[PDB]
Amino acid sequence: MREIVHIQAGQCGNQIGAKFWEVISDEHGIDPTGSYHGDSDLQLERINVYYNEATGNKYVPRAILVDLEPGTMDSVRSGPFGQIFRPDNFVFGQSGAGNNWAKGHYTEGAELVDSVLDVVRKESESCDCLQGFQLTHSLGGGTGSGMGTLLISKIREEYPDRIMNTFSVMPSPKVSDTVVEPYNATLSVHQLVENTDETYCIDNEALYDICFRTLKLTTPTYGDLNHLVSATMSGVTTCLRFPGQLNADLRKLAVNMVPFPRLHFFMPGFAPLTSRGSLTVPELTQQMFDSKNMMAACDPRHGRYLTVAAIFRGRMSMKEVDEQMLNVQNKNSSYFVEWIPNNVKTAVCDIPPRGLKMSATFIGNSTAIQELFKRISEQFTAMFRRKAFLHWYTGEGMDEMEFTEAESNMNDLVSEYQQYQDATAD
Amino acid sequence: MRECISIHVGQAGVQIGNACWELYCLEHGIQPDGQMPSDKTIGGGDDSFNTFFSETGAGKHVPRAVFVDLEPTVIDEVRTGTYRQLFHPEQLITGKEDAANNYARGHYTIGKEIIDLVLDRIRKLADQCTGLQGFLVFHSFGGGTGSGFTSLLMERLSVDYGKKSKLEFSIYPAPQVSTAVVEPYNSILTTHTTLEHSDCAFMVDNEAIYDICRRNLDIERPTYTNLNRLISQIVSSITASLRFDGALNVDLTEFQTNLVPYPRIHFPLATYAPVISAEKAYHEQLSVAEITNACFEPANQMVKCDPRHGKYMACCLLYRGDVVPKDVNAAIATIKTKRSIQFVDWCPTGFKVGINYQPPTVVPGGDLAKVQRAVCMLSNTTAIAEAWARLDHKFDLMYAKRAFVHWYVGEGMEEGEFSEAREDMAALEKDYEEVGVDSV
Amino acid sequence: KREHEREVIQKAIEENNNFIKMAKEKLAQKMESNKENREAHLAAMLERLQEKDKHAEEVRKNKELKE
Ligand SMILES: C=C(CC(=O)OC)C(=O)N[C@@H](c1ccccc1)[C@@H](O)C(=O)O[C@H]1C[C@@]2(O)[C@@H](OC(=O)c3ccccc3)[C@@H]3[C@]4(OC(C)=O)CO[C@@H]4C[C@H](O)[C@@]3(C)C(=O)[C@H](O)C(=C1C)C2(C)C
Ligand SMILES: Nc1nc2c(ncn2[C@@H]2O[C@H](COP(=O)(O)OP(=O)(O)OP(=O)(O)O)[C@@H](O)[C@H]2O)c(=O)[nH]1
Ligand SMILES: Nc1nc2c(ncn2[C@@H]2O[C@H](COP(=O)(O)OP(=O)(O)O)[C@@H](O)[C@H]2O)c(=O)[nH]1
Ligand SMILES: [Mg+2]
Ligand SMILES: [Mg+2]
Repeated sequence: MREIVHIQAGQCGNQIGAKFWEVISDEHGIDPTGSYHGDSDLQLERINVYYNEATGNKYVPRAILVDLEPGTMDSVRSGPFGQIFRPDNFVFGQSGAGNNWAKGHYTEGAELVDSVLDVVRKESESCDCLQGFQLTHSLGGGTGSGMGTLLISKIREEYPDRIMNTFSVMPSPKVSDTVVEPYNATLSVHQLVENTDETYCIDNEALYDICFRTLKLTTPTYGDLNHLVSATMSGVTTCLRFPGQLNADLRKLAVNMVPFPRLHFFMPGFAPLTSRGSLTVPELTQQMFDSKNMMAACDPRHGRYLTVAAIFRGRMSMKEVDEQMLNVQNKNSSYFVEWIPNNVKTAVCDIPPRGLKMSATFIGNSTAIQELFKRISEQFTAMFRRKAFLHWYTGEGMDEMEFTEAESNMNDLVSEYQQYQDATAD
Repeated sequence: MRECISIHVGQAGVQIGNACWELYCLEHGIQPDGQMPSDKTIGGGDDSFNTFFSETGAGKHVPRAVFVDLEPTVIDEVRTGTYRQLFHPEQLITGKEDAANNYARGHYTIGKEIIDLVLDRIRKLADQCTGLQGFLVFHSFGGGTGSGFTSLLMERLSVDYGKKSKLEFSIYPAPQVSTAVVEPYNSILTTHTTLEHSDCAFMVDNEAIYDICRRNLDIERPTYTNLNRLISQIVSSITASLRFDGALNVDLTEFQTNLVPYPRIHFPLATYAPVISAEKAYHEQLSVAEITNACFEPANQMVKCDPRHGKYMACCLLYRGDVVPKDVNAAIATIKTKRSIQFVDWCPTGFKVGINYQPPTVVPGGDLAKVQRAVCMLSNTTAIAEAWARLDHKFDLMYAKRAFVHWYVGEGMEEGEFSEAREDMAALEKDYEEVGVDSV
Repeated sequence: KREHEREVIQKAIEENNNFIKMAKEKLAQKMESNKENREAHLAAMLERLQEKDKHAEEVRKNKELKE
């Protein structure tokens, strides 16, 4: 069919990647041993997109696990679905990256990238018609941030006409203590603006706020944050994994969502979200468009929507979905740019998630995403103002010009979002 | 002799082709395995239905059709569907990667890899014809294959089959069932590129069909299956003159003479009646007068526009079923006294009538009631330019910001092709204004 | 009248052949122009990426010098 190759890099990348494979394996009826045990042929119709079929009627994720230290991938292999992954697709070093983008991008990460590229080629060469790649990683560390973006550039060199998609976890002081994350994130975003086609912005600040304020979790853990991510990743990949008319492949999704090449950073959302200590189509619609349900710490009412994709899951009235989707658009027409007519697209999938009878997934390309990049830029400049902690990076051969260039590119990206937010038709 | 080759391009063209060929088989008594127990001419013949069906020595009646799509999943349903035995595998052509709702990919990047094979297969069908009359091309405006590959195919057909007639059934986009933001781009690009290569194009506004299904068939949320069964009835009415013979039967090319006054002005407005549920038809017998009156209700048009705000250049009535000229003439006389029908000053005001006697039929399990008589009106009205205006306006909104244009340039297209296409549409709109201004 | 009759049908033949010829040449130009444009865009992309590869080697070379 149209195969996707999945890559997970670094600690965060491998942990959210493992949770993604657990969730969609349950949806497609695949057990930890790779055998199908579902009850619906719809589970197998597009299984080729993410799984290879091996000997013995077993399904193996088209997934590559990358890290510069063995720790996280050891726990994945010893995890719930650790036995489903191809053992030859574990590629790891020993030196680690020390939360250093330069180490991931230029030194230790560059030492290992050729070994990762070897397994990418084997998975791609066994594809009937490869459509592209999806990468899971964080931007605040060293391996997922530095080596992840190095992988993106090197893969793009060998597959320049394929779609590059990432799930990029943005750092926040509410989750991580390390001080150099604004540096690592700014250097990474500079790469993502140039070399990816579509990026889901998974903001750890939004994940924390949802767990704390909405879910009433006093001390959110990484498991709590990743629980939100796996539900979101299952939602935004539903159109790729099940028969459907809308955004059924990575390229059609990109053509619908990206009106300008650099503005390809999506705000994802999910509904319902409520604490455990306590549903209609109209309520699903209003929640999915509410700022509290967004996985990027941005208020969409502070900007305007370029494009939106909405996916409803479960058994429900399509007529009601159609009415409510046009209802929210007409009532909030100020927040959708008028010079992109019919910029909101809606899909409905009959098979709902495990524990819910109805759910909704939101994918927004909003100019309000600049609030996320402004937050990172503010933290970057507060440190770069005083050349703080730079020796970790210049010691690997980097020059200060590369920081200045990365900062200017992200400020340029912010200016671009504001330009199209202010643009008018008449 | 007088054979017609149908070409179905992309998902919309293929799925509509499925509906049309299923309906044709029911109208002609052709079984899903291609056998036709009424056709005593085994392996050949010059019957009227032979314009659309060839015949093998084993008695199979094979559609003179090619199905083409740049991805396989839609045509794969034909290969395994109820009418799989109807087609030979060579008539069903698929690639592995579609045009991604991008005209540039259907016309250039992906389409160029399969165009030669498609032409070879069309040539195989043409070689079996003793007097090929032309082609019928089914496609969407909005899809990357329906827009881009169709225009490439139409360009190549003009080279390989000179001026042999090419007619279109084109699916005009509607937001209720649209899948791509860039459909206005694809629509303008393919309309510009195909304009000089098409002799006659019947546009089908998905929103008009959607509204008819909701209003007349009580369907809450019509699907493509709902839309395509209605569309196939309209297509069948238009092609009925080619597939059946009779003494009141007027050939489509004779209607075409009246419908195309200038080469570019070749977009007839189709209106069809009656569209009625079985629960409503069970009481009423709708007369010739009632179905004829319904042809002048704008709610029954296949393209949303207001002919009361334009001028007519031609009016054709294609009846099928239990209809005699006496009742047609009385119905037309009533219509002219009570209806807003203004012609341009340079064309005759009469109505051209054809009657095909075999009654219409319906696919089992459908929503349309089986009626004793139906009618399709084909009019050439300046009001159909309203459909171009709506598309041109959505084009202008996005192109002024160059929104999504990088997807087309990335596949080798130039910005000049956008403006060249848009200027051709502007001239076409001005052409429709000019034809409707009184002489001096 | 006979010579006018032959001139009419010769004109019809010439117009049809010229329509075929011009449609053939225009399509050949479009496909060649499109092929050149798309290959030029891919080449610009790969050259930008190769500029990044050399920069990765200057960084590694610069780290080695400061040891
Ligand atoms: C895979 C897992 C868990 C895991 O092991 O990951 C590997 C999973 O959760 N999948 C689900 C899914 C969703 C979309 C696509 C695919 C799958 C689903 O099918 C399910 O089971 O939801 C779970 C999730 C819940 O925990 C819970 O949320 C949380 O407390 C929580 C804590 C931290 C982070 C996130 C949530 C959940 C919420 O979250 C959801 C998702 O609904 C939150 O607000 C939502 C409203 C729900 O009513 C409410 C409140 C529940 O009360 C409900 O009783 C329940 C269900 C229906 C749980 C209590 C068991
Ligand atoms: N009436 C009708 N319209 C359809 C059908 N299928 C698709 N469409 C319309 O066609 C347009 C989308 O084009 P498609 O035909 O699906 O795309 P395609 O030709 O296959 O081209 P690509 O998939 O981009 O390669 C939208 O306006 C749809 O509403 C159908 O079966 N019936
Ligand atoms: N949501 C989420 N974020 C994580 C997880 N693990 C690490 N992070 C974030 O990732 C950043 C650290 O990057 P890390 O993955 O440890 O660096 P690397 O392993 O060298 O690539 C911090 O900002 C963390 O908040 C996780 O499991 N879930
Ligand atoms: Mg860590
Ligand atoms: Mg298609």
